[PDB]
This record gives sequence, C-alpha cells and structure tokens, in this order.
Amino acid sequence: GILDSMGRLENLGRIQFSVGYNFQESTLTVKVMKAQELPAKDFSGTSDPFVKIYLLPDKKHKLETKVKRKNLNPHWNETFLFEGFPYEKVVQRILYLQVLDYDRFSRNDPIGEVSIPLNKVDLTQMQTFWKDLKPCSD
Ligand SMILES: [Ca+2]
Ligand SMILES: [Ca+2]
Ligand SMILES: [Ca+2]
Repeated sequence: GILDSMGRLENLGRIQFSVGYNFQESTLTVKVMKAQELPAKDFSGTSDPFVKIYLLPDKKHKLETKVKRKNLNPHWNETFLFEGFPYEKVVQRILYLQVLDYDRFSRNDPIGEVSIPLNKVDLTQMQTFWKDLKPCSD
C-alpha cells in the first residue's frame, strides 16, 4: 500500500527512443535511437542487437530495426512511421520495445524490454526518452 514494487534491477543496459504525432498527416513517429551497455549474449563476447516495436495491445503487427553486428552499444537511429493512424486509437496504445540478440544456429536471445503508455506522452512534439531495459522472461 506504499508502492508497487521495490528491488534490484538486473543490469541489461538502456535504450533511447523518441515518439510524436503529426496531426495533419495522422502519423505516429517512433525513432529507435541507440542502446548502451547491452549484455553479451554470444560466446564470442558480443551481441547482435535489434529491436522489435509493438503498439500494445496489438501483439501481432510489429516493426523491427536492423541488426547491428557485434555491438553492445548500437546506434540504430531508425525512424518508423505509423501513417494514417487515427489519433483516437494512438492514445489507447502502449509503445513496447523488445531488444534481442540475433543468432544463426539457435533462436534469437531476448535481452530486455521497455514500454511507455502513449496516453502519458505529450505527442504534440517529439518526446525523447531513456529507459533501463527490464527483463522480458516468462
Ligand atoms: Ca546468442
Ligand atoms: Ca548473436
Ligand atoms: Ca540463441
């Protein structure tokens, strides 16, 4: 009855991204900028990170960044557009980012996740955020 949770945060790195809405175009922009201090998820001692972008509760339709080979501090600087997306639907979504290590001979390795409800963002301007990656394990 004091707070939701308290505890140690696993050091999974952090990610920077921006989001904003253009009302004339009815377009939501999400820019996945860069990540820092990602863990190594390959026996080579690096990872091959990419980001999956969801607008929850839509768990089916996602976008993805490119894979940055052997890079624990990737700079994607990739811009994604959700064009002709009505504003009244936008504010009902949660922007969800999942960072993974791309693998060749096994399944990709999830690293961590972040999210932000778009109804808590002032989308009239591009807003930029840093968030520490949280565990995305089941
Ligand atoms: Ca791996
Ligand atoms: Ca890998
Ligand atoms: Ca793997």
